[PDB]
Amino acid sequence: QFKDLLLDPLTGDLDFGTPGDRGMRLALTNQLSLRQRLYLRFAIWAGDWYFDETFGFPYRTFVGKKTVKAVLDGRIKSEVRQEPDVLQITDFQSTMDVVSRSYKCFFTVVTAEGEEISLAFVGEDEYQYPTPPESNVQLCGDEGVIINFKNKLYYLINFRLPK
Amino acid sequence: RTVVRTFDFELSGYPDETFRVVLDSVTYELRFMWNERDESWFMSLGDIGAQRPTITSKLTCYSDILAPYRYLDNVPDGNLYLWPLGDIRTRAGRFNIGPLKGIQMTYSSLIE
Amino acid sequence: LKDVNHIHPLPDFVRGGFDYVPSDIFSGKENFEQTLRILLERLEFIDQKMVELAELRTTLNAEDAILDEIGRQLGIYRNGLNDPEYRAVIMILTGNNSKSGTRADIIATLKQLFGEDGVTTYKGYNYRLDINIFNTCMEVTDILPEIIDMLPLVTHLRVVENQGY
Amino acid sequence: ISPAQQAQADKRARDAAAAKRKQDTEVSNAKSREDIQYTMFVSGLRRGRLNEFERKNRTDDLAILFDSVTTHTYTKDYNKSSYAVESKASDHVTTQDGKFTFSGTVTDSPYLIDPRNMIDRDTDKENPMLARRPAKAIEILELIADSHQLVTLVTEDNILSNYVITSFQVDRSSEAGSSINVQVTLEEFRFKRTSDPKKAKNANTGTKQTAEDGAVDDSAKQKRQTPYIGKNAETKERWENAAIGTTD
Amino acid sequence: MRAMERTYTLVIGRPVVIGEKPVNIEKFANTSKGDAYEIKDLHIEFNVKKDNSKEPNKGYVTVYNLSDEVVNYLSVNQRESLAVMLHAGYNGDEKLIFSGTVEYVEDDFPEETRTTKFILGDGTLNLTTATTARSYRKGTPVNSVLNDLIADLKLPKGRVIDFGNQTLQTSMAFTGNASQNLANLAKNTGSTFSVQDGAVYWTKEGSRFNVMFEISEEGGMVGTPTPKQPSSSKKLIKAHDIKEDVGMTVSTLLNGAILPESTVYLNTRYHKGFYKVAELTHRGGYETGDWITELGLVETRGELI
Amino acid sequence: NYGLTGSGFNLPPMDDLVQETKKTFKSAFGEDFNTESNSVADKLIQIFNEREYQLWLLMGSVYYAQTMQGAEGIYLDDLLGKRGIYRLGKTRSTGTVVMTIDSSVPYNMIYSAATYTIDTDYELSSDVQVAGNIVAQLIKGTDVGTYRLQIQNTTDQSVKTLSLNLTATSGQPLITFFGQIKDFIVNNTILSNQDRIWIDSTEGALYIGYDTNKIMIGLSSRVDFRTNPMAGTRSISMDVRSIEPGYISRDVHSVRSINPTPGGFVDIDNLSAFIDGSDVESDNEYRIRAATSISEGKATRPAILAALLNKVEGIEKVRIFNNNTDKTNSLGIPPYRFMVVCYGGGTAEISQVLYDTIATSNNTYGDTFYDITTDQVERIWHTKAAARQLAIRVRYRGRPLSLTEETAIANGLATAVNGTMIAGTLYNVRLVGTVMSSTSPDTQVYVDIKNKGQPDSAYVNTDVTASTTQVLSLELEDVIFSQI
Amino acid sequence: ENYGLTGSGFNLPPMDDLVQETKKTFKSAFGEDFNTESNSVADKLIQI
Repeated sequence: QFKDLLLDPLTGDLDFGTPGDRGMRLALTNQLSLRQRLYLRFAIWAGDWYFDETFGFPYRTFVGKKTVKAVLDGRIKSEVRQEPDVLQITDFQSTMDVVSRSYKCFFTVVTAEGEEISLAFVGEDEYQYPTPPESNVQLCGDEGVIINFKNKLYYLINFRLPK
Repeated sequence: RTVVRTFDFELSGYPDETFRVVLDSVTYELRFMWNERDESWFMSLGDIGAQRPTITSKLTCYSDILAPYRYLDNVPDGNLYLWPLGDIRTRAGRFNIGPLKGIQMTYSSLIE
Repeated sequence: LKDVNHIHPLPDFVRGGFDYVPSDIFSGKENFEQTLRILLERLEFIDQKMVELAELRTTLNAEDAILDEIGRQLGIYRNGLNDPEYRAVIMILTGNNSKSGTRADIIATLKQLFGEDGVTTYKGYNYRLDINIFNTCMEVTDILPEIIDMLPLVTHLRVVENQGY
Repeated sequence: ISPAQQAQADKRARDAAAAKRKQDTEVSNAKSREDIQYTMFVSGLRRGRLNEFERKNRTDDLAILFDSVTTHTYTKDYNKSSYAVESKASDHVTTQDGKFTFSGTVTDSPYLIDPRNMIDRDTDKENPMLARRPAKAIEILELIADSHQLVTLVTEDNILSNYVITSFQVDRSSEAGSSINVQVTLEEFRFKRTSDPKKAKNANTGTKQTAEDGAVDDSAKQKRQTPYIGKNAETKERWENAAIGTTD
Repeated sequence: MRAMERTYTLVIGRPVVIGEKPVNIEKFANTSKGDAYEIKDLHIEFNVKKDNSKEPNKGYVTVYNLSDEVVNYLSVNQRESLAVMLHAGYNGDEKLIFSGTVEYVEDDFPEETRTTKFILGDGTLNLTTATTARSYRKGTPVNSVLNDLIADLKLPKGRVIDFGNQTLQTSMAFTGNASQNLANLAKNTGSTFSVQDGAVYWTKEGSRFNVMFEISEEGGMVGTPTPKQPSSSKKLIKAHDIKEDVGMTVSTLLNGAILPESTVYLNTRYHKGFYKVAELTHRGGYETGDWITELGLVETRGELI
Repeated sequence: NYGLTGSGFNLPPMDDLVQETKKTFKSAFGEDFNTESNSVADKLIQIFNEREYQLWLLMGSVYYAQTMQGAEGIYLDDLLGKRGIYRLGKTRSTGTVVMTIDSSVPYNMIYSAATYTIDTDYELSSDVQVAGNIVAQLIKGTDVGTYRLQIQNTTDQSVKTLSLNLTATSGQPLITFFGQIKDFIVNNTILSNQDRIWIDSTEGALYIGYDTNKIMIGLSSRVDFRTNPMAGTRSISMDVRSIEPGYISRDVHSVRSINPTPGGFVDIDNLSAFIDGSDVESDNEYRIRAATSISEGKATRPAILAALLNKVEGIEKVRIFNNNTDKTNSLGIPPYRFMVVCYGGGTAEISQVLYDTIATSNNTYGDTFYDITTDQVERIWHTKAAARQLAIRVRYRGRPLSLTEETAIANGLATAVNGTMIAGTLYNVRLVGTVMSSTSPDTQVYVDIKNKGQPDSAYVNTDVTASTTQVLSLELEDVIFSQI
Repeated sequence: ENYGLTGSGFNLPPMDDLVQETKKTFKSAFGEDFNTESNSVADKLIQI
């Protein structure tokens, strides 16, 4: 439920929205929040962000060196579980090509969805305060009491005659 | 009647919280009970170790809780109010009470 | 999406509690159910009357037998008024406490007694004011004393009542 | 010295500090969620204990199976007054916490790789030794002990619950290469919010002071008051200052 | 699944300065920099005794391997009285357990481990320096004398039981420390006076206040209650009769929401009934040691004030 | 213990009731009766008990329904109904908009109210005519020939005409022509307008109702003005309301479109935030309004004085007079009619404010009127003070004052524009003090005052007093200095 | 340009105006069709 500015999954810029409803949006669904929380966590190289030297991933250890596939997978699979709301990891297809020296892995992560605790900070309210009456209706009655009775009588006259 | 803010409250949401607070150099004990059907907090105020609470009332927003009770030697003379930090239409809830949860329960004391 | 007034009869009160029979152990025995139903259904009546004890005490629906109590607290005694208009006077006098007797204001108070189109007001140069009534639903002579009270200190007033235009 | 070393001492401090943020963070979240329940299967399995082994899923009721368990022992203790009693005064005895210990092994050449075991979450089917199974077990073992989980033991005869790990040992001797010997010790735990109001009981919190960094606590710490976001500044403004005033 | 583990917090604030109004240790927590020096995850050993008597409640504390900056901040202010608060509980909340001034502080750092020491006093400065000079004539209502002397002491009034329409029988004069004079008025009128965690408590001996606390195996009791005499000596008796003279002892897991003048209900299998509280002792060893509280109870025979 | 006590209404938990009723059962059948877990009586009693918890909670809720705190929904109205305050229903947003129009759109053309929508939820408040609603004008570049100028006097109702020839299309002749137009306009309306019109000689363009940064800020009020050769681009002001009642808000520069585009349209935009509409009134703001009713004063002389000064885009000065004794009195007034004098408040906008007058107080006297719909429609009256400009001469003995140093003195005499209607007396001593104040300290000084246009013999020292409907005025260029 | 020391004195901009051109220039980079009304997420950020 971690709120934050929404990042476009397709381009990487802020998700200002479609041309018909351009604006700014907050990440509300846990899925969207977790997506960008993993994306930033993996995209920032370790130590390259000032104000926090411990954040990021240490790509320099592996890239450019002769490395064992098994060791890399452990670190990749470990960084994911640093988020407190990750249920499990389903599958992991780690493959390496020696000709091009490229490495490419696949996997998915499962996360549940929570409640909103309070709507005070977001948009709307859930209550239905009453509407003041109109004109002399309060002190003298209402005509609808006649209309509903007339309709009931008419529908009952309709019911008895077979159709 | 000049008044200055001097204390703020927070609630953990437990339905039968009870704790002691100090206001205007005097000490009091407070009890908060959650009502299911009426979804509202019931507050009881009394002296430390008192047999029965001195005041019991229902909490609501923008209502002076102590207004009709500033004539007793054991009741604070300040002002106790609940007002929201977010949208003005939000009413007091269970978990939304606190300095940043949405509702600011506050006590303020007159200047003497 | 939800009503703010939580004072309502509990929906489906009876079937609740029966839901607390552990594992249908007694259900379908027709001997324990009747004993439990007979006791629970008594609370139904009490639960229902808890509302009227609060609903009926409001000034809108208060009956004359207790409406007098509401009026007594405000100093508005029954005198010779009857129930339908005794309610009106209570509203009129109470509403007077936040008024200034302006032309727009006067129309608003008369609005609650004669519907939307039942009243009109002419104005005159030398303090003259006129009130017209088209759809009165109550006898006006007994209401008249209040109709004077919410007017400026120096008003000159005429009152004419008729049915329709 | 030279600036070249200052750019080197920082690296020594930065990388070393990053280690705590990894290990120290994992235990924090592992304690922040009580839903997960760990279990261990020491022997027992094939004598009908499979009835409850199949209940374990891969998300909440995690299960651990060792490649082999050599011995496990269970023991309880009691004590009594060493002085003659006055006479029946049978209350002169106390019960201690029962202890449980066992020895096991994890090998690079497993014979059974049932995926239900949490050790084999993502182990390769055809190359068990590249999966580095012994390293997988240790990573799991430290996290369970560090977070102080109440483990449940399923044994040959009985079932034990509310047991915490107090010590374990790992070694790689010259003999039995490509495997690790593991020892564990556990003891009983005599353990004794969002809650139903019907179950609530009167509680206490003692004396309390100004709560959290509020509009008043900020003044105490000399912090500047938080500006108000102007969603609406027409209604509250006339009333807020007149009735609540300002901290000053 | 977790275990049930201990937690605590210790805070150090600005020097305490007495003025012309009641002293509240709460407002001195913040340091000139703002946030105070908080110490959470360091092995700590403390002992805090409380009572209902003239003397203030004092507590001892020890901390191992403190950072040099914090020790430096205490090397300074050695002429001054820093305000300190202590909290304890179980991993979900921490109740105030002591608040006062640092009377003493010393550091010994032999080889491997430094060990800081503290001695804290609950209102020691006020109780030992508040002078008074008052007098009254025959006929003065005693209820007026009591209020006059307490206001001099400059402390918040936790709870007081006025005397009613009592009047002085002889002229009276009071000087010296206000606390000493009040403690003398206690003897001749059957009233108990004692300051605690900054609150002034004036009650009447023999009588007691509801069941504010219940003790049972569910309430984390530790062992069965045992009868222990409330004083180390016996007085001659005619055999005011209303006075104390009996008591019991109980132990429980640490719980700071208890005070000497409170009332407790004892729900055990042998002993059952209501008792006053007379003494408290809080002990604690974070990494190793007990985390319990000991209560000395006293039987009551007066009216239910 | 938990029912009605001396300190309000309390609430019991479930367990206390359970224990009490179990004790009752124990007493019923001795200490041997079983009541825990396995007893059928236990299953009946526990199930029975939980329901009365609901009854107790509802009863507790009922009690607070008749107290200053705890009232909600319908019950809240009754409590505050005793004090004559009622909730507000659905409301419609209201506001004003302006749009620029092409040079070719004729003056007399009138926009149909029911054939346009500003945006998805806004429509014209009522019918609008181009003439008489010009708020700002821009003239630039392309405009030789003969030109006619028309303007309706803002104090009288006599149309004024001016005749000029544009012999040249640029240069000093064009500058002089623009200056003549400026002098023509400023002599009517209000002097505050001249501060908002100037000529940019570098570009040879004339700006009406703009600021130095070329932002349309508008004149002091809607007016009528025409040129027989319709040059430049004109701007008008419209009144807009929302289609359906509800909640909606718009900012200072939000409105940007019109669905059916009228011919000659140029642009459209806001000038100030709209009075946003609201949904059904909620409890919190209901209590807030109930709390702040103290300042709500009306139908009194101080109240009417305060209201005018805080409800008009102008109204620099205001004063009232009374005549209520059987006769017209010295000042020409009907026997029982009030008199209100204002300055720079417009006609329609100020007229609406006058609905705070005491009912049955005739008022309705003056030289200008307007009609307002209540339903019935009624007419109100008032007047606008006629400004009178003064000419001031300053003589002194001392060092000669340098150019650009007299600016402080000239602006210092701005106090002369602060005189009140009728009761305005210069107190030349005050002027002497001011002229000696807005300068560095330091021999002799005198002040002479006369009406504009009079010969130099009219200079005097005695103080001047405003007429019944006149108010003092002064221009910066009408100050002179002499050394002695 | 009309802000700060100016020889004739010192000029201070009020709270409201600074928002106005900030939104205006901010709007210029994304066109008119860009929500910036009250309580909108973008507006909330600008105010801070």
